[PDB]
Amino acid sequence: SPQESRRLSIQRCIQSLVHACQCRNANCSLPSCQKMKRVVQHTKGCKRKTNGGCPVCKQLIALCCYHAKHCQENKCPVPFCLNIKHKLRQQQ
Amino acid sequence: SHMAPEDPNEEAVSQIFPDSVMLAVQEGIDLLTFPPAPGSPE
Ligand SMILES: [Zn+2]
Ligand SMILES: [Zn+2]
Ligand SMILES: [Zn+2]
Repeated sequence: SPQESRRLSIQRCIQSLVHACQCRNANCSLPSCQKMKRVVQHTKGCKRKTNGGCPVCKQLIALCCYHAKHCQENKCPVPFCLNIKHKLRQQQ
Repeated sequence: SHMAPEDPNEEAVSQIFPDSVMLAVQEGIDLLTFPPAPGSPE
């Protein structure tokens, strides 16, 4: 199962995604939160993003997609989650 | 206890985007690695 290491890296980083989307302090010292804050601050202000082909925003949204695929919370703290959940229903 | 020690998941974050640089501008997550459906037409 060579997919195991990649699938584990995806879900591990998604815990950091959830944390950084609910974290009560923008200055949080948690190494994973600190790293997540950069990509989070990027995608929310990027004048290009996935619409224009920006790779950074796409890497973040790929994990938001994996999360949303398995998620079901109608008010989930992740901003992209709920959008992907609604988009998935259009594919049926 | 005055600061955060470490987090086991940070090794999974760092390979995508570390504290030093925006590695996500050149990295490409192989999302296709997710589990397939329980059956298909084949
Ligand atoms: Zn935090
Ligand atoms: Zn961007
Ligand atoms: Zn969710």
